[PDB]
Amino acid sequence: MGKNVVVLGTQWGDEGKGKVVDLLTERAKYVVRYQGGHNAGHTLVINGEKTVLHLIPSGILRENVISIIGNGVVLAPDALMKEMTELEARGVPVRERLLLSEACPLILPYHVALDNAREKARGRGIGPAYEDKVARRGLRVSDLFNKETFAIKLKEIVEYHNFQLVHYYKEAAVDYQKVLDDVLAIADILTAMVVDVSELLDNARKQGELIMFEGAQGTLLDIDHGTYPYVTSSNTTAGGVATGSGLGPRYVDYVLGIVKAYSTRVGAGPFPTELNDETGEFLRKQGNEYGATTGRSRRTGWLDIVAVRRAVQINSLSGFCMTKLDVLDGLKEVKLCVGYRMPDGREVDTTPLAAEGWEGIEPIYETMPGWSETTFGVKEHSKLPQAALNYIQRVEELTGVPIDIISTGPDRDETMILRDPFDA
Amino acid sequence: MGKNVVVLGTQWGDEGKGKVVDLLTERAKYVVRYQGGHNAGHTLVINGEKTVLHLIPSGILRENVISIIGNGVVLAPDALMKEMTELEARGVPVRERLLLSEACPLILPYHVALDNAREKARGRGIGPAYEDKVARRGLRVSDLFNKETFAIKLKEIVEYHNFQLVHYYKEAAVDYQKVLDDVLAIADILTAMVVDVSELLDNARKQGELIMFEGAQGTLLDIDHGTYPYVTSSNTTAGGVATGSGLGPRYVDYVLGIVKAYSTRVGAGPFPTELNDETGEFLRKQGNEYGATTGRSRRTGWLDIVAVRRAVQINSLSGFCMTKLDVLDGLKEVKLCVGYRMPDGREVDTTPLAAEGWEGIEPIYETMPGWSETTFGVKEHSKLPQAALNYIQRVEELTGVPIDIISTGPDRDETMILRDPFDA
Repeated sequence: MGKNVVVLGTQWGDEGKGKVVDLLTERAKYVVRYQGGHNAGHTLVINGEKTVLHLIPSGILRENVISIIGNGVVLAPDALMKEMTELEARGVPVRERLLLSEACPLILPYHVALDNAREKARGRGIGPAYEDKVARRGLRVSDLFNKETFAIKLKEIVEYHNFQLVHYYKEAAVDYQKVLDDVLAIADILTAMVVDVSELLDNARKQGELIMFEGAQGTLLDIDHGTYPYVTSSNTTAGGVATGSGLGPRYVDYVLGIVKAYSTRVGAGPFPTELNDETGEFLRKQGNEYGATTGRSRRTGWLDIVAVRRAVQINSLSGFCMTKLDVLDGLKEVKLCVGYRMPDGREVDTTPLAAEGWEGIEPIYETMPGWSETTFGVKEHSKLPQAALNYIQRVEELTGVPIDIISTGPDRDETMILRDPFDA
Repeated sequence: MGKNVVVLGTQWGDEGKGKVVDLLTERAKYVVRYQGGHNAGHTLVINGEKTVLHLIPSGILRENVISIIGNGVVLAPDALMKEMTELEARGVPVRERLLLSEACPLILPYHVALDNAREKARGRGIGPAYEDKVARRGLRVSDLFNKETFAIKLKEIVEYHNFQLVHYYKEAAVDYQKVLDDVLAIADILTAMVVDVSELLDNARKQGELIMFEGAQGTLLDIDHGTYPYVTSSNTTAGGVATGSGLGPRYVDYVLGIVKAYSTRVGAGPFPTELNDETGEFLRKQGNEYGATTGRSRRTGWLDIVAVRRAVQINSLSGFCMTKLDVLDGLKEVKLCVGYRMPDGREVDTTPLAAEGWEGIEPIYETMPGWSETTFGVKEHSKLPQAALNYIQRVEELTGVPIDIISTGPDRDETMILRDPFDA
């Protein structure tokens, strides 16, 4: 009997998780998303054909695998329908393969309105949906099973948020009836996918099946443990799997940290190893880190072992998959940040508390030879350049965590699984 | 090397957890609260002397034990200071023994204002504090380390909530300066208690020390998995331990479910085994279930094995501690609810989805002999009445989970630890 595997990003997002979940599902019976919303941006490339997923889990392209959107995921019905319809217009029989938790909150248009108004005052609507959830004033998939009381609950919530939208934000009121109409048009599609996820997952273990759990975003964006206030609206660590799916918490068997070979952040927040130079532009170009829209070009920098150590700790990582190793190809030297020099001159090897702050940190690096022979194109471990093998080894040494999977390109086949994480 | 132990309520609260955490700490090095606020109501009786704790963890009366308020706990500074000062006026050197996470949100008076206004429209301020947390608009202990920027952040948040309080709720504006003044008077006391909790807990495992985690409230009040919408503002299951403390999620070693020998709920929500008869009043009297204020007299009912099975599943319980067994003393017969008869006549042994609803359930009982010889006064397992031993056995059989600890009164010594949960 093997181990459930939780796959999550160890850094500040964009670690290249989608590819890894898809490659590893081939084995699994269930793939379960357990937190966040429709902003995963998880990219699969199979025989050169690209798929992008934001909401639907990254096992959806695999036969005989059941994908589940667990309760920890906030669900925009319009977004789910769009992804469903587009996968379906391709070969992918989504409705055969996809189940939903009744406990998923609904993201509706007033959440998008609130989110935008808030941002102006300085995957849309995710935060406001989580907020309504905490207040127990929101809606869930479970509310769709009685359309009459759904309408009554919806009217109350729309009225509530319209007060703020109109009087505080000076924005247009959201039209209750339009919101209702659009939900009613698709309600039966969503309710047909509902199952008792807790019971399914319990039974799965007893049946000898293993579960893959898919996280989005990145460990150091975790609402509690990340770089506060530059964090997201939910927990992103492996500790969310139980509460976000109904899995019993003793059954978090193996935690696979996806660690990109270099660092990125999108938007503001502390970033000790940030490179605002030609090396940084090289990483951005070679790693295709420009994003999709204004202001979402990723900041780039060297791999930060101090920060990664924090992710090892809060996730209890079992092993790593290192991604995008090929991006470093050709660099004369590569660097690992192994310590932080604080403004007072102290040298530390642990991330600072928000109490102290990240301001003014100087990274302390180990510099190592790069490789001119490529890792791109490599599918046999013994054919990796020795300097790349050494880089990998050094990260293992510094973290105490093995690199069990190495990725050298975007395709499912540009990968070496040294130890399959499902093993007993 | 033994097992970290998570102690939590398996039902709808008031399971009698405080006593169990205190009895079991005697062994532990750390005791960690990981969710909720200052409404735990955890009651300790040691050599006949009562202590009530709402916020401070239930290990605080034990020497050589370090108590920690982890990040998942929302913290009202006034409440912490009051509990501290009162324990300290007794023998208890709180400040020697108590650490705080910098990531604890602060509950401030505007949260109390919002909470009350909301309730009118139909442990104060807990929900609104969790809501501000999700929005990343709130304050944390970490914000107290710069008093100048604390003031700026506080002004913004007070202004924001005052708009709603004044214009929507028609209540008085909260006085920013008074809120500030009261926080500044005690800030240094709180910041002095801050430690890197994640690092401490990681090191503790490696050091060979074990950790006790204390939950509040009850499993079926869990925001996701409980009886929605009759649930609390946070997760209450064992799956919150990792995110609420920084413990690595693979290190949830043993989960001890506190299960009261009969059922209670406070306030509204589904309750299949509810007894609105003389048996119910007997349980209320003998179990001291009247609460402390208007509207908090507990509804009482028989032990509900269908519901407890749900708690076994979502918590992955390792074992039970059965509490308040003595309350049943003298009943001619006792009952266990082993199934639910739905309004359509189907008989099921799993809790219904919110999608289906709990309306109209008829409990299906096993009826068993009670005991006239008391369990009260019993401290040797072989001296329990056989009918009580049989009741215990039957709950084990129905749930598949052993009853490892039996409690027969409120005192620390009115207990039989059959298997200590810390064992490897």
